[PDB]
Amino acid sequence: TVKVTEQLRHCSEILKEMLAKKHFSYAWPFYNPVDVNALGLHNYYDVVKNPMDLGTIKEKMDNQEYKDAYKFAADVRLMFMNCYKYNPPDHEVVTMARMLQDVFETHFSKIP
Ligand SMILES: CCOc1cc(C(=O)N2CCC(N3CCN(C)CC3)CC2)ccc1Nc1ncc2c(n1)N(C1CCCC1)c1ccccc1C(=O)N2C
Repeated sequence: TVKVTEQLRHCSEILKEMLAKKHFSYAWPFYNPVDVNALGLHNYYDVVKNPMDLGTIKEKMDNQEYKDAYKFAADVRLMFMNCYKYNPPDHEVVTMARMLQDVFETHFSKIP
């Protein structure tokens, strides 16, 4: 179907919005993969088996790798889920993830 392509172009615009700089203050921890070495996190990969970040999603989107909007949404939500599973809920990163996720969920809910 053609409408799948229209949905994916809406998804690409949503990805560009999540990378926009109105959100920089809370989006920056999600720009790049977690660098466990820079952060001192010897236990991250024990909890998080499938790392995800917006930069990886952008390269996947630039390569036509998402065949429907629902695969894209699953990668974005995976990124958040990794953050929420690894970190305690009172952690700043979780508030920041929720602000970015609110942006995502509001925009994704409009796709037909
Ligand atoms: C892209 C910006 O790099 C970061 C820098 C710093 C920082 O100030 N440094 C560390 C580097 C140190 N120098 C410089 C290099 N040299 C090697 C060593 C010395 C100097 C001091 C902190 C977090 C960063 N980036 C991040 N990326 C995902 C996550 C993430 N931080 N948070 C933090 C986000 C903001 C609050 C906490 C997490 C922290 C622990 C566990 C999980 C997560 C998590 O879930 N995510 C998604």
